Amino acid sequence: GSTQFYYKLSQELNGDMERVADSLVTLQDQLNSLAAVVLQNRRALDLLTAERGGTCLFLGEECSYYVNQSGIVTEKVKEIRDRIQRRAEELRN
Amino acid sequence: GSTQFYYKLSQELNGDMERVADSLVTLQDQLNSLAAVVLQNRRALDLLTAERGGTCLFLGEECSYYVNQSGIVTEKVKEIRDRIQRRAEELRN
Amino acid sequence: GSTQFYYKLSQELNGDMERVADSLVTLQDQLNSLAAVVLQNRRALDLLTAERGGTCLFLGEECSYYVNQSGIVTEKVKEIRDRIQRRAEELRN
Ligand SMILES: [Cl-]
Repeated sequence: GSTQFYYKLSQELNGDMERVADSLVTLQDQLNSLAAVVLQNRRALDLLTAERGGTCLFLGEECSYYVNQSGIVTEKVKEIRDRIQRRAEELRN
Repeated sequence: GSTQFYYKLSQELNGDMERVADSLVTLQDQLNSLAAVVLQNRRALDLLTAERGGTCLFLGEECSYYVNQSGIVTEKVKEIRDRIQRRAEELRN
Repeated sequence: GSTQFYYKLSQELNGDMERVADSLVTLQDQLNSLAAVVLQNRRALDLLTAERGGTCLFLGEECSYYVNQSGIVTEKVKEIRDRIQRRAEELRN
C-alpha cells in the first residue's frame, strides 16, 4: 500500500503538528501574560525611582526594553495550520 | 522500496519531533524559572508600596496577573512523545 | 508514485519544520529579551532594598534565580535545521 503509506504518514505529520502549533501558541500566550506583569513592575519602579530619573537612570544603566514578537510566532503557527489543512485538502480533492 | 520509505519517513518525523518536544519543554522550563523571579519582584514591590495599597493601587492600574499554562504545554509534549512511541511500536508489532 | 510520495512527504515535513524552528527561535529570543528587563527590575529592587539586604532578604525569602537555557533551544533548532538539510541533501546526492 503505497498510496496508503502516503495517507498514513501525512496524517501522522498533521496530528503531531497540531500539537506543536498548540504548544507554540500557548508558550506565546504565557510570554504575553508574563510581559504585562514585568512591565507593570517596571512602571512601578519608574515611579519609585522618579526622583532619580526612573529605573535605568536610577541604576546608571542603559534601559533594557522588551521586544514582543507575538506577531512572528502567531504567523508561523497559522502557516503550519494552513499546511495541515492543505495536505488534507489535497488528499480529499 | 515502499515499505522502506514508510519506515524511513516515520523515523525522520520521530527524530525531528523528539527535538521539537525537547525544545518546547525547555522553553516552558524557562518561563517557569523567569516567572518565579518576576513574581518575587512583584511581592517586593507590593511591600515597598504597601502604604499605597501595593503595586497596582500605587500605580492607579488594574493588576496584571500571570497565567501559568505549563500544564497545557507539558500535556501536548507528552502526547507528541506518545505518538512517537506509537509509530515505532506499530512498526515493531 | 512511491518515490514521488517519499519526496513529497519529505518536503512537507521540511517546510513544516522550517516554521517550527523559526518559532522556537523567536520564543527564545523573547525570553532573552524579557529576562533582561526582569533582571534590570531585580537589580533596581536590590538597590531600593539595600538597607535591608536586597530583594530576597527584604522579603524574608530564598532568592529565586532565572536559569537561562537559550543554549539548549538554540542547539535543538540547529539540529532540526541540519536534519532538514540532510534529507534534502540525501534526495539530491
Ligand atoms: Cl519583573
